[PDB]
Amino acid sequence: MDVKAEVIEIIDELFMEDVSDMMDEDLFDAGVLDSMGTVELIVELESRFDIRVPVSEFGRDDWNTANKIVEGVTELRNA
Amino acid sequence: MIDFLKQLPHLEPYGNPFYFIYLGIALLPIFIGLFFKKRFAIYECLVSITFIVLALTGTHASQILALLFYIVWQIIWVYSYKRYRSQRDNKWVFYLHSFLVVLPLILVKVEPTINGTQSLLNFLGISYLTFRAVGMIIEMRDGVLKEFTLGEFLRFMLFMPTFTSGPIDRFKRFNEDYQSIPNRDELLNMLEQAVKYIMLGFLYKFVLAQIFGSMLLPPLKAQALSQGGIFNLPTLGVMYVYGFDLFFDFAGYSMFALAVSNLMGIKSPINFDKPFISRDMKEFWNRWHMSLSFWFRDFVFMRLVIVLMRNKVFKNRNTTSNVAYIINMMVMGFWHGITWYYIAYGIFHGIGLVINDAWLRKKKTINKDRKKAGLKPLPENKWTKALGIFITFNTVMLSFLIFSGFLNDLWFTK
Repeated sequence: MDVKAEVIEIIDELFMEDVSDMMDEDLFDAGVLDSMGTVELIVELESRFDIRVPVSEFGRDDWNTANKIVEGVTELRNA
Repeated sequence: MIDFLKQLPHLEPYGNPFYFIYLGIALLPIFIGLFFKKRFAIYECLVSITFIVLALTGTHASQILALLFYIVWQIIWVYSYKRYRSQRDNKWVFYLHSFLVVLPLILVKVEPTINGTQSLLNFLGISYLTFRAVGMIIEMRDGVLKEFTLGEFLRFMLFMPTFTSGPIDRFKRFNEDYQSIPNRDELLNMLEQAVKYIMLGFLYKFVLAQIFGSMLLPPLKAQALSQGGIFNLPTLGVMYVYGFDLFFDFAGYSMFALAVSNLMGIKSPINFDKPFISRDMKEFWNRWHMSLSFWFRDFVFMRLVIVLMRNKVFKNRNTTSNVAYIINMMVMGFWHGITWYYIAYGIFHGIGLVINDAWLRKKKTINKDRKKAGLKPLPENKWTKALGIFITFNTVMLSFLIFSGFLNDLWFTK
């Protein structure tokens, strides 16, 4: 599957909320992902996408929206 | 040759207001320089090394060699890993390299346990420099770092304002900041900032911490020891007096460091943001010794949590967090030293943060149990806030009583 459509599946797989067409939502503002929720998503992103994504550099500005996680998955998949 | 260094002149880093006349004169070329987008590479290196050497030339002036050992030792292992991480990448190679980088600092901390003396590898900044060094080992491991000169690396790892005990930095941001000199108005904006920080630091360190530290604390200690027992009212005395002294002495120092840093072009990370008005134990650590706290967040805490989820070692969401808090703060305790009271102060904020975390979630469970019962949500107003602030502040102050190791003299004169 595509690298945008597959992330759409998992988001409501262990949180239960849809952000497909309105996706530029800040999910820290939306109340979908908590302080310990990110790690839970990132670990299933580590498992299903097979991609290792770093945490020392992770900032609040970086990977906050469902678009800036989809566009960050393609960047850390090849280069 | 050890004898030569004890012969050598010695300047206490921000020890008196007289210190700034030197460092001012000294920094002056560098700062004017930045206005014309120029740095004086050799001169900066000179002025850095002199004020670093002056800081390390006490009665234990021998420690300067301990520093040079440390530099060679770091270059060896920082580059060992750089060279390795280019081609292949392994869990255990990274682990080994991390351990080696921290090892001198581990020996320094463990030496009074085994012996009763300081390690020979011990110099002043060691505790704060190690963070900068491991920083890169961790950052290369994550693939967020690839390129750096020995110049760039040494510049960052042995930066002079933040050397002694200064604000902790990360390579990527420091190097980016040094890489582009800030433009004219932004630059003398930093001068305003610096002269503000110096003045506040003067008050914080030389005045306020003088009153708490050298004026009120030593007789209150003598009183508390005289009255004896597990506690007394003079011990509650020393709890607050020290607590403020610990704050002002350090926060003032931090401002000094920040100001001097600003005069060298770069803006180092901030260490305090009115930490006492915090309602939360979580909020306290977003306000107290921030550079250390933020480091430990992203390097010790976040990284241990990632392990406990990759492996899924613990059963539910909350217990992984609670193990992480306890271990994470405990390491920080060890970072101050292997004495009972440091590890105690460690585990204190450990159990502290777990309590705090569980209460926040219990507040939602009591608000779910009322809003679905017929009542209005449990009250939150000005006096509820104030109560939090009051509870936090005293917990914090108590931890500082533990951290002082005054309890060691009060309980075990023996």
